[PDB]
Amino acid sequence: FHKIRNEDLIFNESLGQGTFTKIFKGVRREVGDYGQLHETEVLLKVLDKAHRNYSESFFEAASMMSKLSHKHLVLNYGVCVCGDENILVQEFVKFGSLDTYLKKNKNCINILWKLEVAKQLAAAMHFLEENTLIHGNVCAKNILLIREEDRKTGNPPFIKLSDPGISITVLPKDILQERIPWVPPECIENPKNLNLATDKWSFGTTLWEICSGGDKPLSALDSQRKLQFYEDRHQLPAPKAAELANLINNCMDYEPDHRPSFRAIIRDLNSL
Ligand SMILES: N#Cc1ccc(Nc2nc(N)n(C(=O)Nc3ccc(OCC(=O)O)cc3)n2)cc1
Repeated sequence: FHKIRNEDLIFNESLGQGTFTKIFKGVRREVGDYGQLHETEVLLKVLDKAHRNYSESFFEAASMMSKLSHKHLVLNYGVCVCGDENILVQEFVKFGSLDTYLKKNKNCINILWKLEVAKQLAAAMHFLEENTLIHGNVCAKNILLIREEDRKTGNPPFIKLSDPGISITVLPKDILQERIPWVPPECIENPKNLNLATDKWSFGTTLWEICSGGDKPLSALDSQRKLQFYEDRHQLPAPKAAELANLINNCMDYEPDHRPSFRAIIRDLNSL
């Protein structure tokens, strides 16, 4: 990771929080192509001082994904360690997380839009699967909308997948249980069961989010009832747009080894 000086970064408005992170819009001053001076909008992710023990996990996940390059994976510019804080410096995506966008535009998004987004997400996961890289935190919040659909241009929306954040192999059990049903049942049984099959399950949950206008599945259940959900082997109800219900339940298979490959997922998406 390129190290960026604190002096080249301006912190602007808070954009909220992630897991043990604060999120800010910012600006980075840089010498760009042809020696031209640039002021680039950037997305700053700050690992809170209180959770400094988690520093290594957050930056190792960002780092391993950034060693790959792909059109559906977010760009990291570097890190800023010059100070009291550990900061990831990331490209600023104009429209933000998908879950927020879905809620704000529920009445204006149709099935073709959702399919286009699901295909792009599967393409990114296929790429990661072929490179045997585990993301570990696939969710609508971690999907970024680069561009909206422009009916007058025929151009479709474009999304990117954000960095994994802290690994579920090191998170507290309370956060893990609260992340049901994105976290697979076998990772609740044992966080060290993190595997490629993990991302197949979370892809299904994310698909449910997309098909549900940005609702959070099982949000009415507290932590103990979310555990009970897995104990009794329940499946999510069919979302509003039910066309993807079968794919969702196929991905959310309690048997990790029976979950389909993303190649097969893409074939099924393409059959609609
Ligand atoms: N209003 C508004 C607005 C507009 C544009 C943006 N843009 C923007 N550009 C990037 N790169 N962004 C993110 O990476 N976001 C993000 C932050 C925290 C996350 O946490 C996951 C977890 O840690 O659990 C996950 C994703 N976001 C953001 C907000």
